[PDB]
Amino acid sequence: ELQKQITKIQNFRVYYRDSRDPVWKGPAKLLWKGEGAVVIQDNSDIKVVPRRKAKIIRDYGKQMAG
Amino acid sequence: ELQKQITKIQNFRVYYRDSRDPVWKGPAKLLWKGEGAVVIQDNSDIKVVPRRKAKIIRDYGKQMAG
Amino acid sequence: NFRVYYRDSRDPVWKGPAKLLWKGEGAVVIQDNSDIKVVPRRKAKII
Amino acid sequence: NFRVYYRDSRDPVWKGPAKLLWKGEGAVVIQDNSDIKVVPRRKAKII
Amino acid sequence: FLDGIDKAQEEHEKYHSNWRAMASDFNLPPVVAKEIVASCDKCQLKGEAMHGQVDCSPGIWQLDCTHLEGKVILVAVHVASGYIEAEVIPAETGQETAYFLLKLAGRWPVKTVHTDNGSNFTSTTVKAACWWAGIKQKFGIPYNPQSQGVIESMNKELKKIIGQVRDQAEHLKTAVQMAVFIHNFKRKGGIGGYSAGERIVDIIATDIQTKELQKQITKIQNFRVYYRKGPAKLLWKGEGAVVIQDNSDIKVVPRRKAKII
Amino acid sequence: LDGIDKAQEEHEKYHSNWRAMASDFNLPPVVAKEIVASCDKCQSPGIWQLDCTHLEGKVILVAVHVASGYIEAEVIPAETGQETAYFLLKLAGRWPVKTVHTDNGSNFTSTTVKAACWWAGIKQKFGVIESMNKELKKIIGQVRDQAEHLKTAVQMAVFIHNFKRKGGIGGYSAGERIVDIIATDIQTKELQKQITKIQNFRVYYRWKGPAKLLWKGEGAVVIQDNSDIKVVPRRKAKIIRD
Amino acid sequence: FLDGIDKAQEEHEKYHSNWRAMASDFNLPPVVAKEIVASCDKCQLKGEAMHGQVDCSPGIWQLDCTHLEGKVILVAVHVASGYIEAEVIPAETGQETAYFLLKLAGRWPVKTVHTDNGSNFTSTTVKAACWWAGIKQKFGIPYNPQSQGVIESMNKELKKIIGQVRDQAEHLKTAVQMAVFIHNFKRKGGIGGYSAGERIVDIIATDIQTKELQKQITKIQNFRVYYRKGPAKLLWKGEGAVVIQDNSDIKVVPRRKAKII
Amino acid sequence: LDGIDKAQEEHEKYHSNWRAMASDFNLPPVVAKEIVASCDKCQSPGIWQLDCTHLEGKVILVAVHVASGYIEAEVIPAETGQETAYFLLKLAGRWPVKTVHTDNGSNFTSTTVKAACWWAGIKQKFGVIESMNKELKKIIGQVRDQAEHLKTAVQMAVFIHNFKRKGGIGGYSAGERIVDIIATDIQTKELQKQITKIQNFRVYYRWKGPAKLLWKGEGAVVIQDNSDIKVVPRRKAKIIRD
DNA sequence: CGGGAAAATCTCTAGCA
DNA sequence: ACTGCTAGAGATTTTCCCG
DNA sequence: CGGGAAAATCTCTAGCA
DNA sequence: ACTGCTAGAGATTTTCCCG
Ligand SMILES: C[C@@H]1CCO[C@H]2Cn3cc(C(=O)NCc4ccc(F)cc4F)c(=O)c(O)c3C(=O)N12
Ligand SMILES: C[C@@H]1CCO[C@H]2Cn3cc(C(=O)NCc4ccc(F)cc4F)c(=O)c(O)c3C(=O)N12
Ligand SMILES: [Mg+2]
Ligand SMILES: [Zn+2]
Ligand SMILES: [Zn+2]
Repeated sequence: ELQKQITKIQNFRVYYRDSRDPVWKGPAKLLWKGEGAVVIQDNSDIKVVPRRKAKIIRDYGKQMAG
Repeated sequence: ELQKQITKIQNFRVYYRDSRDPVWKGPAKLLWKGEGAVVIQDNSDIKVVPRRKAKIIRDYGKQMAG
Repeated sequence: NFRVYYRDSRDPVWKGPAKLLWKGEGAVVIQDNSDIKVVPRRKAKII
Repeated sequence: NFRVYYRDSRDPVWKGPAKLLWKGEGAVVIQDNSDIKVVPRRKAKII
Repeated sequence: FLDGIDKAQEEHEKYHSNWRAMASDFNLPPVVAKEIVASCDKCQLKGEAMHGQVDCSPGIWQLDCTHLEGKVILVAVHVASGYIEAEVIPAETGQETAYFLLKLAGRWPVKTVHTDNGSNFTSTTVKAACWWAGIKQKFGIPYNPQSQGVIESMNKELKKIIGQVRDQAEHLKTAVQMAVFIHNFKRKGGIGGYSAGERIVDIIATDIQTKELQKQITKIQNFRVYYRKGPAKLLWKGEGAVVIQDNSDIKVVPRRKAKII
Repeated sequence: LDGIDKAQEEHEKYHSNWRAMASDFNLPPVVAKEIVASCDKCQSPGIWQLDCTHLEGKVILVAVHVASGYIEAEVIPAETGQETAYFLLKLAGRWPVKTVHTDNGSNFTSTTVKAACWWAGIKQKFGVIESMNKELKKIIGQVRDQAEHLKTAVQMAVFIHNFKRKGGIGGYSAGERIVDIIATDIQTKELQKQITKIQNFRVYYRWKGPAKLLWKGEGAVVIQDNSDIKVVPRRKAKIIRD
Repeated sequence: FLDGIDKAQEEHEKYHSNWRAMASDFNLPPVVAKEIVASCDKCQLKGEAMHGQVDCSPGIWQLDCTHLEGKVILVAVHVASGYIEAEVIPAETGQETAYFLLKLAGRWPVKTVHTDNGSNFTSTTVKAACWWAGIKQKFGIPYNPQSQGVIESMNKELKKIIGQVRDQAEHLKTAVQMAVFIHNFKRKGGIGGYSAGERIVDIIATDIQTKELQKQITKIQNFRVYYRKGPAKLLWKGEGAVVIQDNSDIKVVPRRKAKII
Repeated sequence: LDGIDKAQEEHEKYHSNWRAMASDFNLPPVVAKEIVASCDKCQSPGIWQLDCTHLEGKVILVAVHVASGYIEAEVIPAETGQETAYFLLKLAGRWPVKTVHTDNGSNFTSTTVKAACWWAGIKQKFGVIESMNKELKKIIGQVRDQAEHLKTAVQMAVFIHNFKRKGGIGGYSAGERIVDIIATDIQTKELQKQITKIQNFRVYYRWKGPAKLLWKGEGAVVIQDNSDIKVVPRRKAKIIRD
């Protein structure tokens, strides 16, 4: 039940940006989505990223490669 | 004689630039000046720098500090 | 209290100082002689 | 042999291909239909 | 420095020397010279060297009117994906901008439109078109196209494509539609190797799927967490770290000094 | 890797599609595709439909995504080939349009529409369009008073149909349905691309005869030999291109 | 790929898809898609992303004419130091540009002047003024102010200073001279913490001193070096490395495999 | 550090200036300055001169650097205060001008020239100018035929005087001389700045009484106590500000 | 050797029009 | 065969200064 | 584990007008 | 209370592939 939902929400990749870095950071792992903030995991680090700074996808290219 | 001249020519500082780096590199030590190329020593490294890329000075602020 | 010197709109003359009312990321809201303006942070200095 | 596509002077239309005659650091000399031109390397592509 | 400072202000009142010059000529600490320069109104002539970051929410669209061959092309873009919509219109008028906006809001979920302060976008007819479609209007700081960087950059790619296909169409509207097609479905790259159409499909599909999944997770996973405080609502747990929402404030705490009830 | 046999058994029992198997057992989609393709007892999203409606003396030109009910419509000044080709080129630029169904009318069999189909890569072939016509006219009749012209009414109607009326098994609107179906098509195209890439590779493991390649993992290499899928270590198999 | 390539050129001839799109849609290696894009003339629309580097020899000066309050200000700059000279002139004419150039060449050692292709700089009267003073003329690539970056940047600092002191002068020529003074002697910073005047003095004084010193060193130190070749002329030795000039080609060799005679 | 005693002996023998001592023995210039300042038996570049010459009916206004013979001259339309102040402000912007000598003429004692001197920071005081007048007129008479106006001739004359005629002990031209003298002045100003900075610091070493600070090295601290200069390790002395 | 403060270096932007 | 740069504002790293 | 080649990442620029 | 960005070209670092 719940565990399948959690490992499904964690399959989505997140590209984000910090408040002073113009470059987009690589695909993170979505842990929690909210109305104004998303909780991600980039390289064994948990960051909180506002909704206006994040692009969440799923990469269908990758879901099909592995 | 000659040694005094050589350690005098080595007291001049050289700011230079590489063919693809827009930032000026710190003060090197002038070893040899020529019509088109200057021979310098930056951080225990000997580089050859064209005359059009180098700004040789002496820093009178420093000659007087030490 | 902060003094703000800014460059408002299609005008090369810098104006100020103005009161700082809100500092955001990229833009700031100020008050210059009972006139509220929004100026990006590229076009303002805060002291 | 190299093909050069360039942007000569106050003109947004790109021209080319032209023969490469001299590649310097920052600028290049080409030949486009018996016309010798000097174009910076920001305004040229060499293949 | 009382003698050195008084001479520095007197020299600055004439030449407006920077802090370095007044520190070298009057034997001043850098803080004192910087203070003297900072109190001069005539020397505050430069802003800070950064850039802002535009909104890239999934519902954010940027619109702008661009000109080509004497015709007006109204261009829209989905900021999160780069998917563009465009249309040649006879006049920069609130009527046809509202028509374009209603078409766009009918084809895609548009939550907020970001535009500059052109007369056509600030018109009372667009306001009614945004109000009926439930769209929120976010106008930029006047005379700052950087606030519309996504669409302004899209005004350049679209024009660049049109010139590539301008000789395959008699009219400019046909070339504009060809360029929209080419950008949206024949140019790959970006944050997924996608094209603009594939990418936009990914953003909305992901938005709905994640909203539903998180709704289910919050419906099932119902815990309260005490750390160091009040019963913060649990958001996520695992890998020796806990993420919670205490009074509408998301913070990350380690598994230690945190109990889940 | 370890659940290939469980997947094979579940398919021989329930005849499940590869998507569930890749989701339930955590298998690369290629392997599940080969599971469903190994049994002979186990064997649309680019299809738009075009028609023209008349209302209040102007010609409305409607486009319907059959799989989703999503409607693209706008009022055109004349029932001519110019405007039909313009509409269809617009649509092909917005969504991936692969084949359009028409009623062999004069404006649909012109040379301009055919050239627009050739350029956009659309196939032309000459009852959902009628029901969607009826529903769109119903909604226009509802919402007409809220506008002065008819084009604006039509667009408000298209917005209402696409995003405000919901139904079906899950209660989704036409916009969500179209997004979902196009995303599934993207998944299918990517999977086909990857299968086509791997199909030109032969694997020699432990040496044994050549075998078809399925997956190239970080700790294993999945191969199909004699209609049987086996797992071998990367160091125990050499992959060549043919 | 013979079937995959032939369809890719046919699709590129219509949409001009980039290499990524043609690699994903037709199963092509990146090199093949890049080759197909590279053979299309209509797709070569972008130059390479770098910048050149202007000449900064001690004898290099950059000149340019700038406008302010309807008057013409002829500005010069010493590239190596940033020391500027300026003058309000009634007209952009080769006569007064030649006058300014002769004044400049009389006050400082000017070996080469770099200018854009304005009519006043390309005039036959300036050519005579440069020929008499022994100055070499280096014109930039037309319509590329980046080739004059030093002076163009100096056109901005000079204008910025004038506005700071414009209310201390009735006429604009007085303000221009005040700005020249302020830039040259009241603004410190750069490659020595200097001002522009101090820095320029350092460059010419260093040039003469180093020329004399190296003349003496070459007069005394006279050796020939064999390495790995011919008798290369010795330039410098020490710290386990030897610098020599073999047939007008300076190269650095280690002390090993090198003998000094 | 080690040659302070050798420097002191060489000065008590030959009365050498601090520059040679800092060059010959490799001493920080402050220490050599204190050596030359410790003996009581051992005890210009901003000085321009201004005059007006008449030739062919126009007024030439000449400026001479006394220390170097470097000439700044140009033809002005009228012998007025406006133009004199403009010329002097120009000169003050080009070179560091600290005091100007004049012949108390009407155009030199105006209010405009005085205000220009006040703004530029120049001191006003009311036979080298006459000899330079004669030489400049000589050169103008040589070179007049090569020009049509007189201003151009004057400028060519100034160029020839400043860079083509050489003389003196070393055979240098006026331009090289001015550069050298201004560089020596820059050296002197920097040394004075550093001495003024260090003079407000007191050192307690080994504790002994306070001493004047001279140098703050990377391996030593040089101090002067009771008119005697001693070297102490950095860890063996504490520096405080007074 | 250890923090804190001050200095030096780094990064980045407008305007030159 | 010729060529972006300069100075200031804020951030971040280095160096020094006394323990 | 060791090179080489190919892929991925990084850096940087015009144009949007 | 709001906000530069995008895609391409060349350079440099990573990853993989067979020994
Ligand atoms: C009359 C409306 C309202 C009032 O302002 C004007 C002027 N303007 C100017 C540009 C322009 O030159 N952009 C280049 C650019 C520069 C910097 C940046 F960050 C982004 C950029 F796109 C436009 O594109 C544009 O649409 C307008 C416009 O619409 N208006
Ligand atoms: C008629 C002459 C000869 C033919 O060309 C024109 C046009 N032009 C244009 C600029 C200008 O817009 N500079 C801004 C800028 C942009 C980029 C850069 F790298 C450097 C920069 F300074 C000038 O300053 C200038 O002097 C001229 C000029 O003199 N002419
Ligand atoms: Mg110019
Ligand atoms: Zn000031
Ligand atoms: Zn092409």
